[PDB]
Amino acid sequence: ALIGLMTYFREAVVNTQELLDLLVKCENKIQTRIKIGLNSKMPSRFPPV
Amino acid sequence: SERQAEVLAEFERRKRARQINVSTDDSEVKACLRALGEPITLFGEGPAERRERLRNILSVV
Amino acid sequence: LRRKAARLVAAKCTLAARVDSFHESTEGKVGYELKDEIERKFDKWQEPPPVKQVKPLPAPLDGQRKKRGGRRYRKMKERLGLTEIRKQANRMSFGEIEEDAYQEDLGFSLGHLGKSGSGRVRQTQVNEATKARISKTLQRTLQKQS
Amino acid sequence: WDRGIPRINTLFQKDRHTLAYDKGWRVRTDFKQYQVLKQNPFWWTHQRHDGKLWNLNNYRTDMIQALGGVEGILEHTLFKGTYFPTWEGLFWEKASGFEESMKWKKLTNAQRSGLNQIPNRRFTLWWSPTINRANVYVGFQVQLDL
Amino acid sequence: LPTPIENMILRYVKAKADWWTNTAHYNRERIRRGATVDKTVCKKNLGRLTRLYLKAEQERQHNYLKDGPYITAEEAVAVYTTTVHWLESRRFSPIPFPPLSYKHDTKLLILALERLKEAYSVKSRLNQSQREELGLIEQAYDNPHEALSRIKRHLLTQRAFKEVGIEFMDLYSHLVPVYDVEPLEKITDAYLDQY
Amino acid sequence: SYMLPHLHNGWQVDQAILSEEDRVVVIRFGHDWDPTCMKMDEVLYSIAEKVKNFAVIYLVDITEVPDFNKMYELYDPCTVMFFFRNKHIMIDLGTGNNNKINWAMEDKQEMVDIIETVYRGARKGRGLVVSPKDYSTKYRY
Amino acid sequence: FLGMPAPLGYVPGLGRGATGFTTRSDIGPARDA
Amino acid sequence: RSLPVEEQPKQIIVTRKGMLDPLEVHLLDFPNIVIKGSELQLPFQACLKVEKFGDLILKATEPQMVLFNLYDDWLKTISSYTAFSRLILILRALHVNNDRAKVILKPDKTTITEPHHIWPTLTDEEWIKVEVQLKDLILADYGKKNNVNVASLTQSEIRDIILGMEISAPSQQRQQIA
Amino acid sequence: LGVYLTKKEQKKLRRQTRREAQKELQEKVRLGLMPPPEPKVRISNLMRVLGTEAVQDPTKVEAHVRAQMAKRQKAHEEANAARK
Amino acid sequence: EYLVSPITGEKIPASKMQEHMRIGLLDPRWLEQRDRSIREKQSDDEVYAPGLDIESSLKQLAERRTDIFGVEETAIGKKIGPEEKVTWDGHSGSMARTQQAAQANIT
Amino acid sequence: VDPRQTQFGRNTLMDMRLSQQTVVDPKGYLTDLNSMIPTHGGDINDIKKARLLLKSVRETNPHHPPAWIASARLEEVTGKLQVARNLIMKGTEMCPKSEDVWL
RNA sequence: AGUGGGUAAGAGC
RNA sequence: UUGGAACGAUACAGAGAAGAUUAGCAUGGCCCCUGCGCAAGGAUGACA
Repeated sequence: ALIGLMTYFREAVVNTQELLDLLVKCENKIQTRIKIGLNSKMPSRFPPV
Repeated sequence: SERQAEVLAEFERRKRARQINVSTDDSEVKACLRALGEPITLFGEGPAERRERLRNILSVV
Repeated sequence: LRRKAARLVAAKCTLAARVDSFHESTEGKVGYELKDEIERKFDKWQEPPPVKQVKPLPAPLDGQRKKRGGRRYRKMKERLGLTEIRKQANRMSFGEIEEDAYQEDLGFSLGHLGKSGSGRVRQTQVNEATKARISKTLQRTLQKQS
Repeated sequence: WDRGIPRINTLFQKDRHTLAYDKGWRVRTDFKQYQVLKQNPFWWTHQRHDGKLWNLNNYRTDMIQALGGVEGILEHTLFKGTYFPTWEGLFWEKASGFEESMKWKKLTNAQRSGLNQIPNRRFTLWWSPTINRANVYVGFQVQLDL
Repeated sequence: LPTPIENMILRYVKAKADWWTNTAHYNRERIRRGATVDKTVCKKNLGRLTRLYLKAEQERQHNYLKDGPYITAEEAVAVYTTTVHWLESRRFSPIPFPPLSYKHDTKLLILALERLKEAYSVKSRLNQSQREELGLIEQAYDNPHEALSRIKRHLLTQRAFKEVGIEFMDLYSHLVPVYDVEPLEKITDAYLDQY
Repeated sequence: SYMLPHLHNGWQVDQAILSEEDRVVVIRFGHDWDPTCMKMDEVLYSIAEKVKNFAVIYLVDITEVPDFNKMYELYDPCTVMFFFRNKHIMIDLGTGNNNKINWAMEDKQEMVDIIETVYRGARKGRGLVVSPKDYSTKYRY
Repeated sequence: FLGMPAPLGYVPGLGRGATGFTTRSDIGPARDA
Repeated sequence: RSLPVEEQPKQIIVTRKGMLDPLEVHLLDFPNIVIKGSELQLPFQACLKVEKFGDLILKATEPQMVLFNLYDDWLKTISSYTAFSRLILILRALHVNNDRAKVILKPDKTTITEPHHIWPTLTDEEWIKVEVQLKDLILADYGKKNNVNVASLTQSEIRDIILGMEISAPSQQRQQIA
Repeated sequence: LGVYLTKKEQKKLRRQTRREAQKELQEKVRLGLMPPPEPKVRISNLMRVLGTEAVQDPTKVEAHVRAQMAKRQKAHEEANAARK
Repeated sequence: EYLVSPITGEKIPASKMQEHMRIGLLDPRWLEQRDRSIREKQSDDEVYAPGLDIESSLKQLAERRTDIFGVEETAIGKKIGPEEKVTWDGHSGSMARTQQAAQANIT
Repeated sequence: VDPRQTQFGRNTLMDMRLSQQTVVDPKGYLTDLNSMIPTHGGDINDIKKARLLLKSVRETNPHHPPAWIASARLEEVTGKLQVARNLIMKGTEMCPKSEDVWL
């Protein structure tokens, strides 16, 4: 989904700050879902590696 | 011993049962069963069960 | 239920003609004797469906159940077995990153299939035992539609 | 090489002769959403006809570089716990023998749903020295029985 | 069924239907706004919306059949005359029927089969419908001439077709229709589109 | 709700638990008039016949049968208990309370999966079974 | 068995070997010794 | 390449693992010809120990290529599967002893090896007796080098020994698995 | 007058007789009056039925399987001759 | 009339002829399948309560859900508009106390 | 690429052996003037392993024209069309007698 | 900021 | 001798994995083929 959006809408993301906020929010949503999948408790200092 | 003898006896009894002709008419089957001295219906059995009972009775006799 | 009904009526209509052309049952006794059975057939076709019990879900299985082997088992094992190209497909090379060749989906890769270090100098051939073929009834329908 | 919008790679594509007779493929790709149950992120371009319009080689190169490289990334993992002399001659296996053989054995919904989580278990085990750390999960630590 | 009992059931069904419609048109609008909803809720709402849309479509088709076409004769004549004038002005030659000796009779079939097969390029598992479709595709690919002959026969004679299924992809803003067609007709339609 | 069998005193509940030798007993503890209990009742009635082979469904009103409220913590609006051969079975649902299903589940497929997993685990002699689906998060999005 | 009254002087909590549980201390009445 | 397409092989099995790489290199034009490695050691290197082969190759002053028919005439009465099994048993025995095996090859002076082929011509029952004697030879010699009774071996074990299976364990402490 | 029967009834009668004979043989094996049937081995079937034992002494195995095949063939021929 | 059964070889009247055929080749495993069907039918257990229980349950629910029934609208679970039962706490220590309380509960 | 197109439109041998009351059946060697297998691209899975093996063949059998031809065609189908030219030039400097390398 | 969503089940002594 | 606790307490135990697992033959289905039997039935050869 991310490559489709970014390749289709390149040069149009930069002016759409709402899109940047939505993108980072959705990425955090995905990370939160994976972390909940690992353990049923939010990590405090989870690493990005 | 008696176990082999009895199981073989029942084996050929069943084989005889498979090779005995019984009429498909329900009335004739009822008359034959009455002649044999057995009740026509056994606790509300179906006609196929009645025919099977008549066949087994004929096989034994 | 229309077309079928028509056929039935036609048949009975024919009978009526085959009677009326010889001037029999001028009162219409054959007419009633055919119309009542036509109504009976219509009622049977339109009858409410009977009561059909639902099958409870079978209980989970445990222990062992003896299943035979033989030619059918061999054929089914060949059909459902892991093929060499399929076995090489789900092998992913450690460390060496591969560019995703499927734009429409990044979640699909061939693994070692076509990748360097796969241990195959030659190309892995296609196991024709996994060929896709139609059912028997589909073959029958295709032959009818030919 | 990867500059023109109808990427030059399409000139050298294997099926460059049979693709020339494929006309109106953008409209077909757009309308494909009415036939397939899955929405297509690349509803607008065709990889075969138009080529690959994006390269992730540099992005993944710099992502490996930023994370400290394979050495640091594997330091975060159980790789050194496998005592493998090097990271070069290694490969993964997406599914286990029983896991792959169980992809179709007439299982129930609960059974298959539970079975679908095995790759998650392998993933958690591969990242144990990092996920199972005191800093990330603050609170009381419990040792296993044995 | 007794008449009072039938009236009881009819009134109960009317009340349940009103509740069902209101619940569907409330949950759908809640989902459109971005509200946090469960997964089974979305599936149930999509089912309800599909049933509602199909009831509306049944009513629309019945109204079209009962009241006749909505396009008047004069408007149709104007449209057709405009199209005729455009085609004549462009020196356009009508598309011929695919001949039995067409030079590109094979490339189009190959492209249509490739397009049909791309539906399963990633599908690790196939049910009976998918494997039957793949078998038909492969059988047509092994004997291209027989496939083309069947395509021509269906174009020339086939007018009645089998029932096509309908499903709806939920985008939480609109319900996109997805149509399920039999593979036998699908190959013919794909070749026709390519040609 | 009203379709499923109802138990009126604690002795009947004991007899129902004891009399099942090869089926898991699923008992809904709550009040028939409770909306959450109503959801449990409708789901159970929907799947009361599908899982008849390896399960059975009983309904107990804790107001008329409070005899377990102290021991089984029967104070939530609706609870679900699973028993196998006179032995209460725990389910690691992921909510932190393995003893019972204290919340209403909308999907009947999820409850069928739960019952089947309970039957599989308890048949093998185990007392706690891991739920096929995690429930520490409602997955609402 | 359905439709049958309980025996006199029988504890339904007993007669089965059942054992309760305590998920927490906030729920349930205070235990009395 | 010399043979026609119909008679070209489809499986090439090599006893040694050293041919897995080179063959695939030189068979790069034949993709439908799968190459199989063999963990079991078929005693084919001992076929030169036959008196008809070592002398022939030692006095061959120039490289060339020759054809033989290892199944002399047995195919007239037994299927090629039985012929292959008998041949592999004979080669196993020849690799084992090469002296008592030669004695077992001829049970009587009547059995004469004609120059047309290699193995002596024997009656069917005589072939059965020679086969069982060679099996006894192989089992006894394996027992000699493993201190195991012939009767101690089982049918599957005897099959493995004829094929060439061995059992060894320098590090048995993996018994800690149990 | 003699009465014919439809092809459906012919198929059903033949199937019933064959199933009766098969059940008869199976229950004869059940009661010990009949030895359990031996696998039918041909040249192709050889290495599948007697694979673990054909390596012991291949020529004896070939003789045994050919003897079984010839026994079946000669039983068929003698049944034909007796029916002649 | 009189016809010879092609499967039995007996002189049978033609009036029953077709019927004589239908029940002539009837496969006994059909009888076996019917027997197992009737046995599994009698092996069922009543998953749902009878009519009296359903009617009583609906009466009980109506007496409580006055927002759906009745004339007077009280709260969700109130019927309107001495002896207190003692229950074991699940602790083996209090087993004897509960037993003697139940004994004292006797009439 | 075909020049008509616009923006919008291996390891061979040299020795063959003929197949036809004795035990020895010698086969005379047969040589062919040309041995040119087509490009047959895509049949090589491990490009690096095949390249290493062909380099080993070239080292061990420097006077084997099929080795040079196969190595060069593997480089060509890989896309490294300059190393293929270099390999062929080395082979020509190493196998001047066989004209297949020069072709 | 914060509680939890982190009970292995089993055998009798 | 005489009590708290027992939803506790150690000892033993711990794969809390995952399965109704897999080999052979025959029956079963369609298509032949071959032999015999049964029911019949065709075309054809042969003087004094």
